Amino acid sequence: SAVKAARYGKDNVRVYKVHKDEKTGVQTVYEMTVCVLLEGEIETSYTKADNSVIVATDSIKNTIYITAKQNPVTPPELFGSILGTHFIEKYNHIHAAHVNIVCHRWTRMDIDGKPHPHSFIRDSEEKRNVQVDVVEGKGIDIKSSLSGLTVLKSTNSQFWGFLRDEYTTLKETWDRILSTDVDATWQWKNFSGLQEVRSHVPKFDATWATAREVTLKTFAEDNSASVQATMYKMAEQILARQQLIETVEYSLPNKHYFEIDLSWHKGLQNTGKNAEVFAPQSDPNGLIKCTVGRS
Amino acid sequence: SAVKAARYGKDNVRVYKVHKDEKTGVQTVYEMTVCVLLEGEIETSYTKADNSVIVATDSIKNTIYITAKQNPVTPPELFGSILGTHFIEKYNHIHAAHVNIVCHRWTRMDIDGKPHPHSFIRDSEEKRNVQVDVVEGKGIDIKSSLSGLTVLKSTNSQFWGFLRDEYTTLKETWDRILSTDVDATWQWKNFSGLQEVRSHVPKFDATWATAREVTLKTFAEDNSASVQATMYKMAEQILARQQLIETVEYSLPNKHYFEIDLSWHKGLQNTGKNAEVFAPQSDPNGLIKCTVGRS
Amino acid sequence: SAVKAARYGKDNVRVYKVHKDEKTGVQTVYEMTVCVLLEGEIETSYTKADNSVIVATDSIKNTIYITAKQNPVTPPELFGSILGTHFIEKYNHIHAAHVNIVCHRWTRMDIDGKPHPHSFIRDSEEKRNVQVDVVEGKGIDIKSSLSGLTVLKSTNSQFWGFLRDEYTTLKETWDRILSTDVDATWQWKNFSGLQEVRSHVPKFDATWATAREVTLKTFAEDNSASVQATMYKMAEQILARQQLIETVEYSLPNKHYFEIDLSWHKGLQNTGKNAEVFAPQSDPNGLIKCTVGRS
Amino acid sequence: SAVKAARYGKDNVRVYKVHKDEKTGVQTVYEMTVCVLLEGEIETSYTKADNSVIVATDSIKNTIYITAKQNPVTPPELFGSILGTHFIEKYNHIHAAHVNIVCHRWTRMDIDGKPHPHSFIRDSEEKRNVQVDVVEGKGIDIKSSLSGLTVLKSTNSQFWGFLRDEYTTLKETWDRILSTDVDATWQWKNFSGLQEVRSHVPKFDATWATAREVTLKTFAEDNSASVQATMYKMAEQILARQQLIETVEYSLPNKHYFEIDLSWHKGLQNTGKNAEVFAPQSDPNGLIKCTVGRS
Ligand SMILES: O=c1[nH]c(=O)c2[nH]c(=O)[nH]c2[nH]1
Ligand SMILES: O=c1[nH]c(=O)c2[nH]c(=O)[nH]c2[nH]1
Ligand SMILES: O=c1[nH]c(=O)c2[nH]c(=O)[nH]c2[nH]1
Ligand SMILES: O=c1[nH]c(=O)c2[nH]c(=O)[nH]c2[nH]1
Ligand code: NA
Ligand code: NA
Ligand code: NA
Ligand code: NA
Repeated sequence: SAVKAARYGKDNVRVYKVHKDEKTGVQTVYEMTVCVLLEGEIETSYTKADNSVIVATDSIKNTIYITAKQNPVTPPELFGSILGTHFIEKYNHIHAAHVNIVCHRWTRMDIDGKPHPHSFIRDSEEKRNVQVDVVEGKGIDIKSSLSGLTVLKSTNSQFWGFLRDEYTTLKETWDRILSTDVDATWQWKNFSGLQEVRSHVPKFDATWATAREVTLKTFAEDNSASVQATMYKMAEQILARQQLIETVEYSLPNKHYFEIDLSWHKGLQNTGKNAEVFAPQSDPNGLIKCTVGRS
Repeated sequence: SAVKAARYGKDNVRVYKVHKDEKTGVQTVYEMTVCVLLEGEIETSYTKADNSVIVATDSIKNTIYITAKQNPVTPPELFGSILGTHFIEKYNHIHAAHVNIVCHRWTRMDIDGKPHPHSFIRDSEEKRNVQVDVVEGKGIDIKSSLSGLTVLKSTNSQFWGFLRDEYTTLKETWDRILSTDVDATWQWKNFSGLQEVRSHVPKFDATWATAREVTLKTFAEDNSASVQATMYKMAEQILARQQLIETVEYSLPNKHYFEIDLSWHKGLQNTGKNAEVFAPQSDPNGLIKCTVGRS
Repeated sequence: SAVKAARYGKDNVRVYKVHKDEKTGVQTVYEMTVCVLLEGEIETSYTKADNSVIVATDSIKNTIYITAKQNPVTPPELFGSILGTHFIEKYNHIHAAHVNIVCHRWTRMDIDGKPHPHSFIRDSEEKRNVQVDVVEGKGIDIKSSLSGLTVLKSTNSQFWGFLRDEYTTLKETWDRILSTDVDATWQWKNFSGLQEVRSHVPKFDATWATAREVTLKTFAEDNSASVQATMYKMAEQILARQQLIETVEYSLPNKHYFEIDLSWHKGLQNTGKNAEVFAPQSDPNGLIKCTVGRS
Repeated sequence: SAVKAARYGKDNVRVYKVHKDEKTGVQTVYEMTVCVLLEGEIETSYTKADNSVIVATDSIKNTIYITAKQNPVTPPELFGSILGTHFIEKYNHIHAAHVNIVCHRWTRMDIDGKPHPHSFIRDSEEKRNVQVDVVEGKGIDIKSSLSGLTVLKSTNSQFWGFLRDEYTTLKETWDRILSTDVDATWQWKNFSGLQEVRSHVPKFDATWATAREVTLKTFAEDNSASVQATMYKMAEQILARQQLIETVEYSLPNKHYFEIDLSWHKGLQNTGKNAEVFAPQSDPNGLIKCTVGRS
C-alpha cells in the first residue's frame, strides 16, 4: 500500500480578540472558530511510525493564538493568509496549509439610541467564513462566504411550467411562500503571495457587504420564477461588481410551507386565495445549487 | 398500582400564519411551535385500555390549526388562553389544558431604507415564549419569557471577595469578560378566565418589550459585582414597572472566556492589562438562578 | 423586592474515571456529566453585592474532581449522595445541594469473542441518570432514570375506539408501527442520610437493570392498545419488583410513521395489508406521560 | 455571466421499508435518509426562467418512494445504483445523478435469549453510508462508508518523538487515552453500469463487515505510536482483503482527555502513573486524515 493523500491538524479552535481604543475608550471584539490542516513530506508518520516529521497539533493550536496576538484578525481573508503562510515558511517539509475560519457575530448594542462602548449582542447565527489554501510555489487561493442567512417572503414567488409525467403530483402555482438558508461563496483570483493579499485588503469587507446586500435585495424584489432563476440573478450582479472574483456559488434549500386544507371542518376556507395558516415542513427539502463564472 | 398523575397531547406542532392588508398590500407573518397537553378523567385509558376517553392527539393537532385560522395568534398569551379554554369547555371530562408556545422571529427587511411589504429575515434565534395553564374552576395561569438572548461585555465586570478555602484556586479579578444566554420569565397574576385575559391584551407586548429593554440596559450599564447582583437589578426594575406581574425568574449561564498565558513564547504579554486574545470555553459553565417577588 | 428562591452552581462538568486491576490488568472506565446547584443563606450576594457568602462555582468544579478521586463513582446514586452531602456538611450556610449526573455508555469491546481489557465502544446514546437532592435536616431524595432508549416495533400495535367528533380525521387502525424514545424515572423512598444510602447500594444497579428489562420486554411482547396502556404495564411491573421505590414516571413520544398512498402511480398498492414503504415523520409527535404509585 | 456547474434535487428524504416473511412471521425493517441531485441540460432554468427542463424536486421525492416499493433497498450500494440509473435512463436531458444514502440502525431485540420477530432497538448512532454517482456514458462510481463509530482505549497509546521548537509546549507521553469518532470510506473500482453492480452484490455487505471488524480489532490491539500510524494499519488491511476497492480514506478526530493536577489540594496524586480522574475536552480536537491506495 501507499499513501495517496494526507493532511492533519487542529479543528474547532475557538478564539476571541478585543481591541481597546484608549483615547476614546471604545472596545471592539472579534470571535472566530479556526481549523488548520497541513500537508507535506509527512508520509513516514503514517507508514513508519516516524513522529519526527510531525508538527504537533497542540503546537498548531498555540501558533493560532500567538498569530492572533501579533497580527490583525480582520478581515479574515488576511488573517487566514498570514496564518497559512507562516506554516509553509517556517517548516521546510510542510508545503501546503489549509485554513478555515468561521466568524461569529458580536454586534455593538445601542443603548438609548447611542452605540455602547463595550457591550455586544449576537444578532443571528449568520456566519462570515473563509477558506484559505496556501500552497508552496502556487500562491494563495481564497474562498469567502456568508452562511446561515435565513429569509422568508410571503408572496411574489411562483412555480409553474415544469415537466409533468407519471411521477408528478405537484400542482402548478402563481403564489407561494419562499424561504431559504443562504449559503453564498465568492472565489477570488489566485494571489501570488501575502504581499498581493495585503494590497487588496479593503476589497474583502466591501465585497462581503455587497454580496449580502445583493442577496437580500434580489430576494426581496424578484418576482421569482423558481429558486434557480433568482439565485442566478444574485450571482450575476455580484460578478459585475467585483472584477477580482472569478466565480460565485450559491447553495439554497427550499424550505417548504404547505397549505392546510380545512374544508372538512365546517367548510373552512384556507387554500389558495384564502390560505392564511400553513404547516412549515422540517423535511424533506429541495436543494438547489449553481456556480456562475464569466463568459 | 394506581395512576397518580397523567397528561398527554401533541408536541412540536409547527404553525405559520400570514395577515394581508389588502388596502396597503403590507403582509405580516407569524411563526410558532406549539405543544398542548391535557389532563382529566382519563386514567382508564392507561389502566383498562379504554380509548373512549381519549381525544386523539391527531385531533389536538387539527384543533391547533383551526383555532389559528379563526382567532388572532398575537399576542401569544391570548392565543394560548383561547386554545386552552377551548379544550376544557368542549370536553366535559377534560379539566386542565397546558399550552406551550415558542415564537420564532421574522423581522421585516428594510430595502434601501424602506420597510419591505412581504420580506422577512430571522434576526437571531432569540425566542418569545409562553406557558399557559388553563384549569377548570381555577382560572388561567400565564408565564411569559424571552430566551436565547446572547450578549457579551468586554469589561466592567468584576468578581472578587468570594469565599476562599482549601477547595479554591480561582483568582480574584476587577476586570473580566461577561457573556450569557438570557432566560427571563415573568409570572402574571392569576386570571379568572378568558374575559379577564382579553381585558389586559395590550399589557402583554408592552411588558415583553420592557423586560427586554431592562435586561439589555442593565447588562450594558452595570459595573457588575457578580452575575447574582446584576440579575437582581434586572428583576427588581421589571417588577416596579408592571404591577400585574407577581414574580420574575432569571436563569443565566456564565460562559467563561479564559486568559491565555503566552509568556513562554518570546516573553509575550497577554494577561491582565495586556490581555487581548482569549480562549472561549464551551464547558463547564456557571449557572445562576433567582426568583424575585414583592416584599 | 425580595428574593423568593435562589440556587447557583456549575453545569456541564465532564468527568472521566478509570479503574485498573493491576493483578489481572483489566481496566474499567466511567464517564459522566455533572451539575451541582446550591441553596442556602446567600440572598445578600444578590441584593447587596456581598460575595463573602459565595462558594465560587469554580471551586464547586474543583470539588467534583476531588470527590471523584477519593470515592467510588458507581453507582451514580451513591456518588451523587456523597457529593451533595459534602456541601451541606462543609459549609454552615449552605442548606441544600442539588446534584444531577448523566452517565455515558462505554461498553467493553469483544475482540475475537473475548472481552478486551482496555477498549470500549459507545453502544448508543442511551443514558443512565440520577437527580439527588440533599437537604439539611430532611435527608436525601433520589430519582433514577434511563433516557434515550429508542425502539420500534413493526406490528402488534393498535389504536381504535377513541373519541370521534368534528375535530377528528384520524382513521382507526388494528395494525400500525410504534416507535418511541423511552424516558423512565423511578423515585426512591426518602433516605435519612448517607449511611442509609450506603446500606442499599446493591439495589441501585439491580433496579436500573430491572427497569430496562421490563421496558424492553413489555414493549416487545404487548399487543398494544395504545401508548397509555403499554406504559402503565411497564410501570406496574417495576413497582412490584422493588419495594423501596415510591413512584415510576414514563414520558414517551409517539414518533409517527405514515403510510404512503402510491395508487396514483400505475395503481401501486402500498396501504393497509400492502403497506411496505412508509414516511417517518420528524414532527409533530404525540407526547404521553404518566406517574404511577401504589394504591 | 455563464453557468459553470449546476445540480439540484431533494434532500433529507426519510424512508422506511418493512419485509414480512409470511411463512415464519419474521419481520425485518430498514430505515434511511436519501438525497438525490441531478445534473444535465438545465442551464436555461437558471438563465432564462425556463422551467420546462425541470424535473420537479417533489417528483424526485415521489420517485424515491416508488423505487423503494419496487426494488430491494439492501444493500444500499445496489439501491442507490438503481435509483441513479433510473433518472439518467428516463430523462434524455439528465446526464448525471448523485445519490447519497444514510442507513440508520434498527437491530433486532433479543427477548429472554431469543431474537424477537418484529421488535428493534437503535444500538448507536453509527451509520452505514453510500455515495453513488451515475454518469451517462461513464458508469457508476460508488463510495461506501461507516461513520459515527465512537471508541476509547484507556491505555496502549503513546505520543513521543515529535518536532519540538519554540511553538511547542506539549509533553511527550508513553501512556495516554485515545478516543475517536471513526469515519472510514472505501472507493470501489468504476462499474460499467447496473448489470456489473448486480454481479457483485454479495461483496457490499461482506466488505462493510470487514472494514468494521478491521477497524475495531486494530484499534483495540495496536500499541499506538500515533493516530497517523494506527489508521494506516487499518487501511492497508482493508485493501489486502477486497481487491475491488481502489482506495480507503480515514478521517479521525483525536478527542482529548486531559490529566488534572490535584496536588494543590492536600498533595493529591492524580498525574502520570497515579492518573485516575481526567477532564474530557469538547474542543479543540486534533483532526487526522489519510487516503491509502495500492502501490
Ligand atoms: O423553485 C423551485 N425549484 C424546483 O426545482 C422545485 N421543485 C419543486 O418541487 N419545487 C421547486 N421550486
Ligand atoms: O458572577 C459570578 N458568580 C459566581 O458565583 C461565580 N463563581 C465563579 O467561579 N465565577 C463566578 N462569577
Ligand atoms: O397511542 C396512542 N395514543 C394517543 O393518545 C394517540 N393519539 C393519536 O392521534 N395517536 C395515538 N396513539
Ligand atoms: O496521534 C497524535 N497525532 C498528532 O499529530 C498529535 N498532535 C498532538 O498534539 N497530539 C497528537 N496525537
Ligand atoms: Na515549506
Ligand atoms: Na371540561
Ligand atoms: Na450546611
Ligand atoms: Na439521460
